[PDB]
Amino acid sequence: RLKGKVKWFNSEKGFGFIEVEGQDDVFVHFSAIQGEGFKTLEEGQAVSFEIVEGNRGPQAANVTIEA
Repeated sequence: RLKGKVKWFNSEKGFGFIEVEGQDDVFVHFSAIQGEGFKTLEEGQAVSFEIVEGNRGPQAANVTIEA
């Protein structure tokens, strides 16, 4: 499980990027957001997640918020 910081998020649309020191930025869709309530993110927020890669490339998965 990786940790990182929400680079930026479009709370209307559902996407944004997660930045991690070491790797490139990871795309995060709202659907990746675990937890309760309305799935969204804000910049600076610390997250833990994994990277799932299909035929469309990597993307965040299993995003839990907090740190």
